[PDB]
Amino acid sequence: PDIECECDLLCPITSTRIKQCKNCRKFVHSLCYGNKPGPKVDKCISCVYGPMFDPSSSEFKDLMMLRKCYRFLSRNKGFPPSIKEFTNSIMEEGQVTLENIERINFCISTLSSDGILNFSQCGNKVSIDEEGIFVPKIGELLKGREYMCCFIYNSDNSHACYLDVSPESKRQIENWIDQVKSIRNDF
Ligand SMILES: [Zn+2]
Ligand SMILES: [Zn+2]
Repeated sequence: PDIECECDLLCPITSTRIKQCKNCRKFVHSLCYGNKPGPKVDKCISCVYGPMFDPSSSEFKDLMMLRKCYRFLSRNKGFPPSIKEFTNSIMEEGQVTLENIERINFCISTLSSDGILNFSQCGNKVSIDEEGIFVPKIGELLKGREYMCCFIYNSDNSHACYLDVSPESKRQIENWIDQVKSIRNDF
């Protein structure tokens, strides 16, 4: 199938299912659609927003990566054995660029700030094979070291933009994007 998920990235077939929009019949990633069970989404993000939607923006790409990262971690019941193993689960190795390395590091840092990922010195043990991730208390996860990482599904500091399962309205989607703009501002 031709995948037309709004993230506009390949996703490894072992990391996600494919779902179909009932309204426009296109295929999307289950990771980007809340891991919602089953084969369908009643209306995809584009169909809910309507034709004026612009998925090309940096902030919308940040949003979809956050959603994808959270839902992969939820499906995996925690963090993979290393940063690069996580990266190569979220994306196809061959498609990885500096822009999306930065974006994935932003997602990891954000989920750590939000209390979804909780890193500590030595959950799952995680090898740091990429520099540039900052987390509370520890600060920078040092390349070449290992840390323990505890994943929890929700926290009082989480953001709804990655916890919400499905798109429900144009205003909801706009608020998702506003949330990520705010996170970047504070980042
Ligand atoms: Zn996607
Ligand atoms: Zn659709």
